[PDB]
Amino acid sequence: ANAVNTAKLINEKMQELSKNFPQGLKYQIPYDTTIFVKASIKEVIKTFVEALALVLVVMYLFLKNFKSTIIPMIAVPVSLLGTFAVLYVLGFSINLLTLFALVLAIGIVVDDAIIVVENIDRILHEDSNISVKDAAIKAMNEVSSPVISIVLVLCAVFIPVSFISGFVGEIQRQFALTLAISVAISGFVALTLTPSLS
Amino acid sequence: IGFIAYLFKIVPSSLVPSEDQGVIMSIINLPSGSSIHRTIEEVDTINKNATQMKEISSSVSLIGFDLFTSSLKENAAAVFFILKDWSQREASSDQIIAQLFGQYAADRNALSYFLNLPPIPGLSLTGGFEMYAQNKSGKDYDAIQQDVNKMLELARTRKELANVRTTLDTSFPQYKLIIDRDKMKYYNLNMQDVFNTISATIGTYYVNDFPMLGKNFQVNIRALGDFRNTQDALKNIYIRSSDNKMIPLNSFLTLVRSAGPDDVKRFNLFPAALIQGDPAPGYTSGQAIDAIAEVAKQSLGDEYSIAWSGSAYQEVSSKGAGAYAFVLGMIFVFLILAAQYERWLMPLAVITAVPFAVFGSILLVALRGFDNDIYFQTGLLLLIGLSAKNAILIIEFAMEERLKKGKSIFEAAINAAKLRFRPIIMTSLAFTFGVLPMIFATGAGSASRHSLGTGLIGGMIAASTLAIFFVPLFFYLLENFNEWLDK
Amino acid sequence: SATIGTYYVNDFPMLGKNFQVNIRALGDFRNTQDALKNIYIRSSDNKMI
Amino acid sequence: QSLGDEYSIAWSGSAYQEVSSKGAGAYAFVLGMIFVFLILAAQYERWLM
Amino acid sequence: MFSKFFIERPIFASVVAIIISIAGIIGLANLPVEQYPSLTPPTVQVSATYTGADAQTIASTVATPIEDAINGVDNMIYMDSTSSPGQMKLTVYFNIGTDPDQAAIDVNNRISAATAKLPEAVKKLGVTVRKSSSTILEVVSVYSEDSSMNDIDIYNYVSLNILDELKRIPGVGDASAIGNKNYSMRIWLEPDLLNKFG
Amino acid sequence: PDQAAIDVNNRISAATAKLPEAVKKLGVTVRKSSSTILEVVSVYSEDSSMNDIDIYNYVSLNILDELKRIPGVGDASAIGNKNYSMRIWLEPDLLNKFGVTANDVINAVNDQNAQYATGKIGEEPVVNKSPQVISITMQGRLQTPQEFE
Amino acid sequence: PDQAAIDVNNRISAATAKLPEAVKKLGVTVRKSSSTILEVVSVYSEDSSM
Repeated sequence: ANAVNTAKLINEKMQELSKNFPQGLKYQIPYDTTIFVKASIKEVIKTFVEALALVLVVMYLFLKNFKSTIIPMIAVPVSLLGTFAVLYVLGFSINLLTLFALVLAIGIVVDDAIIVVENIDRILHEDSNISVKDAAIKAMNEVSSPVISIVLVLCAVFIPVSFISGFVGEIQRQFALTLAISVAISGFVALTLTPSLS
Repeated sequence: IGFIAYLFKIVPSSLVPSEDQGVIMSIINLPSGSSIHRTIEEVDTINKNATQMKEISSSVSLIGFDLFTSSLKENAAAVFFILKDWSQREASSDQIIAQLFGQYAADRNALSYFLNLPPIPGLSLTGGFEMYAQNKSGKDYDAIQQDVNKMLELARTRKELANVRTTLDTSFPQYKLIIDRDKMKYYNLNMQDVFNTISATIGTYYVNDFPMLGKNFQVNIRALGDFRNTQDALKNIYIRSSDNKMIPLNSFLTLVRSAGPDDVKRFNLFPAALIQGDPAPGYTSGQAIDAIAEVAKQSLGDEYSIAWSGSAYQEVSSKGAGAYAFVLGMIFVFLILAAQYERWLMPLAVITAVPFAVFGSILLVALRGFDNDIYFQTGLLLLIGLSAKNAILIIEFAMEERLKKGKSIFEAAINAAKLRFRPIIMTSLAFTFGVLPMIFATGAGSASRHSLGTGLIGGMIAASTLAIFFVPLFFYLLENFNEWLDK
Repeated sequence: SATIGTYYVNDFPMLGKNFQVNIRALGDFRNTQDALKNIYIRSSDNKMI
Repeated sequence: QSLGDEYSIAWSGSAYQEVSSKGAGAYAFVLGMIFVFLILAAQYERWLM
Repeated sequence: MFSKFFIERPIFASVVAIIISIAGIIGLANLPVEQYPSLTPPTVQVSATYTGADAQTIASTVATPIEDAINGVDNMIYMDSTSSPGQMKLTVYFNIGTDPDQAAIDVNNRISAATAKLPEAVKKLGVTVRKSSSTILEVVSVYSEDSSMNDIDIYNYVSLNILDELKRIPGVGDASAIGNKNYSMRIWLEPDLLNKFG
Repeated sequence: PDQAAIDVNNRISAATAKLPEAVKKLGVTVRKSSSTILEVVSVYSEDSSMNDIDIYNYVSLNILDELKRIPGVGDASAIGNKNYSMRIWLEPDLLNKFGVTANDVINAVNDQNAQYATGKIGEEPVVNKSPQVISITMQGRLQTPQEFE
Repeated sequence: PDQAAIDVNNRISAATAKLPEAVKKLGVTVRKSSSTILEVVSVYSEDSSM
């Protein structure tokens, strides 16, 4: 179930009941775990927006082209939404551990987008005769195998963390599996969508 | 790498950092056997003193329930101080806890321990590990407590075993009922009848249930409170004989003052005592577990065998398969990199490029003073991933320069590093400035954010600053060695 | 059942656990077909039958 | 109209299934048309075809 | 090449991104939201009430039979019991990765056999078996700002009225009050009058 | 097998009320046991000092409880069935001589060898507040044969 | 259908205290049910002797 929606429903129903309350009787909610998850969601959203803005700034500085900033703006949300879909399918839940893991996954996603777009731009500016489509094809021929190898290496790093049992095993399994999903989706996006947009 | 090992040695490790949850859990314990009116008065004074505190918005009190041992004790109470929002109040939970300890440090009637709410559910109150000393031999609980006191005397000496405590308390006042069976039967009485009179006068007798407001509620019989508050309560109680003679209870029953356990704890079908101890600041929690285990072994008898629960059980259980999992994860990484590069030696460049991120993260956490928490381990996983990413790209470009372009090994390394320099700096700047606010995070979940952010930033700065120089060195060495074997 | 068989009345404390209390006649008094002859029961007239 | 605010109405069996499943057909139709459009844009590499 | 196929076909990459986005949005809307997942190993609590019985009496007569019966349940690591005057509290800890409902029903089936041994009062009040793996969503305090309603009145108002509405709320596993003061027809004997009237 | 055990228990719970008092008193145990011996472990005294009863009670108190916690052990029992019990050996000639019956001894043991419930002294609600709450403790169960005598 | 019975059994056993004593003595039965009447079988005597 959704903790935030349930807490909102509980508060609304408590107000409704408090309308028909005996004189002198009040209610209050001292402890509420929904506060932590709402604050964590807000912090993760702020981190995502800040990371996207910094990616746009560094892309507009190093690459000197504003139209290039559109590529991360599409690659990053697509990778994150794919990560969310895979998390829902596998049965994960939005909790503090998964939000902290998503904060890390932002780094992987922006790293992949920046890597691919920068390689495209380097090959484009190395040769004046080469066209944008030819430059994209050449750069992807260069880094298609490394991207697959990086995805496999990252997964071979993260999956064995999951097999650890115990309290620490489960806590680190949350991060490890979220990161593995993130690197898989980010690599697939960097292989398919990012070169096309570039 | 030697300095990395030293830094990992000199950085203390903790499970999860203490956090400000907005609630201060206060545990009030009066002397054992105390009435509940005394606990109510003490909790009222504690609440009225905490009203003066600006941070404490409101107080939630559970009087008559002990939180350390889940059981109803009249001498015990738990009071939760609901703090203001993080934005409103400047003082953190630790400062308010210090103030509360300061105003209640002077000797008084009640012993109040003010502790922060646990960060993650499923972790014991405070940090005391759970240990159970099962008594196979079947000794009386008063002797079990004497042996536990000997064990605590030996453990108290060691610096590793800080704040060792035992919940086994046999000092509760009790009244011992001494049945005079010869007199009981001489009076034509059955024991069950006399104990039904005792249960109906001094205790509560649940005869049956009655219907009220559409629900069944109990019907309880108990004598008036003014007739069961003294040791002489047995005087007024009368029991009918089989000879139809009223017989006072004190004729054949006696109340004798004594002391004994209020909570009798049994672990795995055996009587047990709980030992609650905290690790030393320098030693780790596992070292404290080993130390208390050895202390219990040397102090306790052969009957006492240590059984563990909770944090200690996780510590004993978790670390076993992690080593094999990480060995397999490194073997698979090596195989995948060898398949990519088509060379057995070459993946060693990426593998030796990894440790720079660990170096930077551990250096920054040691300098800031943050411990080796689990969030630090997760940050280590991310930093390992990104460092391996950069190393793989640099090595692939160096290999392509050496093979496709025919550049010399020195020239290939130079050109590969120069090519990969820009994207590495780009992503390093983006991610470092992205996670920079985590160090300066607000109150809600502050400690975890600070630890993860400081570890991540240290690792990222170290990787982007140093690994860029060192990966080409490894490629040059391994390529020269490969040329050596070809000759 | 109390004389010829074992009658399990209730438990008693020994070695920390609870152990049964059983009532039975001596082996020589439940050993033949005439075992019923020795055993008596009091009626509601207080006569041993 | 008859019972008033003191009473609420609840359904069982087929009535419950119908009342709860109102709208599923329209949701499926909309999603199907969207996915048909996306697949056809993919195959023919044009947006307006 | 794999990447060249998407570079030459921007619409195909775009619709792949759109489908990934739609799946991600669906999963995000349907993702469970919690504070922390089931990191702690599952536990089952067994409670029996022997009113007026001392801790030793409870430990020997109620705690020992139930503990002996529960011993042997599958996937059980260790079992702990605390006996206090009036009440017996037993907590069975199960190996992490065990379904809480399977464990609870196993313990229930064992205690069903063990119940008849227990003293008459314990059987009459019953033995309560529940899973304590669930964590607290929040705490709601119903208080009387005036002195009009005692603890008893507030508790019974809460149990009769507040609790039923809150349990109907979607996503609420259960709501339980802590006061433990139900209505009861209390008969207060006066031993002086009892002796006066024989 | 777990679902099978749960189904059998659900169906048994209804009929156990109908069973005689003694049968339900001893309990009705449902186990997912194949009833075929996996292995036999023989615990014996080489000194021959410990009699059969003592060895059986030792393996019942210590060994069997540990063995039942082993995953994959459906049921672990010892053949002796020699758990300690306070055996009372009636002598029918003496019963007839003194005039008591077996039922009288049954009632006496059931009455004078049980622990009952005794409340606490000084518990609320009391108008005259007392400094302490003191629990009443009784030992109504006899422990030694010299006590049952 | 199996897991639903498990969950119902667990909740009923969790709320033992609320039940009255008579139902506890007789027992509470939780069993998978079905509204589907597969068929009705009629056994009748032809001779009308039974």
